[PDB]
Amino acid sequence: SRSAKAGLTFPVGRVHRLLRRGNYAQRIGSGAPVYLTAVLEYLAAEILELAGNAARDNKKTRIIPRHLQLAIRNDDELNKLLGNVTIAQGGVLPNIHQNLLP
Amino acid sequence: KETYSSYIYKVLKQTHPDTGISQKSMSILNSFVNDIFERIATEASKLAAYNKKSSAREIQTAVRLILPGELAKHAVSEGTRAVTKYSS
Amino acid sequence: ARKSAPSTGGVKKPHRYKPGTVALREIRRFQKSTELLIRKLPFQRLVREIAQDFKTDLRFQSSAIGALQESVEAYLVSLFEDTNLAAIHAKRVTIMPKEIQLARRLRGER
Amino acid sequence: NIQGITKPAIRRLARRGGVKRISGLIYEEVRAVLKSFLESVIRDSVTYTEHAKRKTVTSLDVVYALKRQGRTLYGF
Amino acid sequence: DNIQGITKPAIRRLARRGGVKRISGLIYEEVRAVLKSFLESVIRDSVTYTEHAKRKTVTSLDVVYALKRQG
Amino acid sequence: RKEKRKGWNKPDAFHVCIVSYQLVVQDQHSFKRKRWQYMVLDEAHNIKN
Amino acid sequence: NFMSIVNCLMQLRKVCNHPNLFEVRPILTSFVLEHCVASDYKDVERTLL
Amino acid sequence: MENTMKVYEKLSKAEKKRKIIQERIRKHKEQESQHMLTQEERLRIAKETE
DNA sequence: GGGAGTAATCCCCTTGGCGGTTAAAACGCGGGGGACAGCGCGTACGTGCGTTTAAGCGGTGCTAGAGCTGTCTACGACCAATTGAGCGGCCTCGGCACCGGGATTCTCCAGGG
DNA sequence: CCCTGGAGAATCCCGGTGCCGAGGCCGCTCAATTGGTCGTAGACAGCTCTAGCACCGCTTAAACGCACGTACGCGCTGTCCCCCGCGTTTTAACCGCCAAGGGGATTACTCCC
Repeated sequence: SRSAKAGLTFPVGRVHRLLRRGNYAQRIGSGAPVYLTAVLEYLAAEILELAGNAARDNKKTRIIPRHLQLAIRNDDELNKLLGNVTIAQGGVLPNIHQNLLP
Repeated sequence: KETYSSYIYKVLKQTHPDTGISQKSMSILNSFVNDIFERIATEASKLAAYNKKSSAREIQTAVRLILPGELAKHAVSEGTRAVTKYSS
Repeated sequence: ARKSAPSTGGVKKPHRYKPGTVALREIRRFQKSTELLIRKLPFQRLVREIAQDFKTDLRFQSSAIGALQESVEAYLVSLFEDTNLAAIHAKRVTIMPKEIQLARRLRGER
Repeated sequence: NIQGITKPAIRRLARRGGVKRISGLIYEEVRAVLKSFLESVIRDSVTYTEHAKRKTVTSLDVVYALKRQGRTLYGF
Repeated sequence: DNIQGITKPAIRRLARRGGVKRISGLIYEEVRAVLKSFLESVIRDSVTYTEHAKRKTVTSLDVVYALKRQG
Repeated sequence: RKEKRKGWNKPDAFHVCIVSYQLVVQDQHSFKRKRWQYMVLDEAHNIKN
Repeated sequence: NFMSIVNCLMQLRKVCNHPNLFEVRPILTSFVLEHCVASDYKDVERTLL
Repeated sequence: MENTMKVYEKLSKAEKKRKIIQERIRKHKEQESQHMLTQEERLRIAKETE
């Protein structure tokens, strides 16, 4: 199919069909059907690595959504590029002030 | 009903194959995929609106416009790899 | 002992705990909590009691009420953090409406 | 219903919010503002329930209202 | 490395015309730092727009688009 | 209940635990963890469906 | 009033109660109307005097 | 990410040490006392309970 | 001889209070952290200073990226069509769920020195 | 007073039992790129264009320091309000109880083949 020809894991034929149905502009270059798919796989792969190490931190083989929140909230860049989304099963990272605790 | 469940499982096995999943995480990752895609496409279209236009370069420059350079360099490299593989 | 019991009662004893340490332990235990806290059934009761004003026969779904609960519950917590930081910025470790109004007028209510 | 979020519920929400001491004249205004927010979101939800005059409200409607309200939410 | 060459008496006069009865050097330094950070955070999108404008000279359309994106 | 169960796991501190018909419904997690040699369901008309 | 699973429940309440629970005889008292005829007539007489 | 990996590794080593020490404690306590089934002092404990 | 609404059966499925509970919400207060009022201080800006000074002000000679045109070719829309990525019941077994077991240290009370 | 014992116990991690969960297996099933053309539009030269670069150099008005000098955030103090935790009390859903309809159909009846 399209994945073997492109040599990429995430399907791009369906993604390119969705982009064509989008019709965002008159000139839609079809030569890169997997560019957005490539960037999303890279982002999701680094997110998955962060979530995996977070889950292995607390002897949790299965990724609890709290681990996902911790993974997406422990990095300055990740919170900078999006910080206005409230994920299900919340809970901010632990914090304390120099005045509340001795 | 073409979802990304198979692709998500593939990327799971690629990154952390030993790690399992929940029953609602896949919805979160699918939302990440498609919402990032549509917002990036909308920014690309609004950028191309001014210039007369009636591909890889547009997507790459849209990525470099707003998305951080730390990720933008990797995005450009992987996009070049993908387009070369497609042309191969 | 109120009545027949395991021998002699009153084993509870005067064991009052002073605040501060109790407050610290309860906030520490509450922070790790990640699920819903307020009762959902009164929430749906009130949201249906405040929906017929627009129109009746609107009907609802579990996904809907769940999403509104998630939206309201995950938004006021950041407000609480902002109010607490504005409070301990001044010499007021307790919360009063002054710093909450301060937070409202710095977070762009309009 | 005015007393939906009762006093202990608001108290434990505040404790989850990391406050040392919570005074006894603070929950009224917080309740007022959250009721205003709830009225706004339900008004939007009923508006887009009549986008196709659908006779039911679902998660799509409320996520629409919240995503155009500026307070984006995730987990779905 | 001219970024440290911004004249402090400029901030002194700006504070004096802005008011306040106590404007220490810490206030001047912090407002200078935040102004520089904001200038950088807007010029980044300005120069990216110029790069994705097929042009190499700064023009008002670039800053107009930058401020529209930034609000 | 927790105070009673404190001295219940390790030793043979008891043989019969007096439990009502409705207590087991909410406490099933602690009940099923312990294997019981015998149980009796007095007034079997309580459960019929 | 299609439903009738409890339509005999009010009959049972009637039989056992003997309307000393449905409605008991109260301590009768007259009406307590309070508007009064002279509510808006003191001003005129005061001005006249 | 490597800091998280080494933190996880040291957490695993501490968990393994706790496993070893608690398992040794449990094994020592298991073999120290086997007396609940004797059918002789049961009369004494029954009399005390009565 | 043989099949389909009508009569009838199935099997809970409704219906609404209706007893009997165990989880929460709303009480009262001794003290007790928590907020608030007074007084000095000291330092560090507000200013009115004499003194340089650096963008303004006015005009210039072009010039180097910009505004801009054919145009013509690299390239964006193009519909057959087929087997493949994948999407859907299903069905198992251990990661997770929840609670007791006991050492370390967290922490506060009764002393020792 | 610092230090030692002495106990409730958080946390750790392990159990210990119950379950439901990712994905494979069977089924199939919808579209991506080949295969080509229609046109088209965006960069290759060509012309140009237009105010920016930097320059000329006084000239007030920022740079810019300093002594009077006092204003109030904060150091302490006293003065003193009502947050917070132990013991009680009043709602609240939920498991059932009870019994009269629920409803597609096919399998006696009788009308179709």
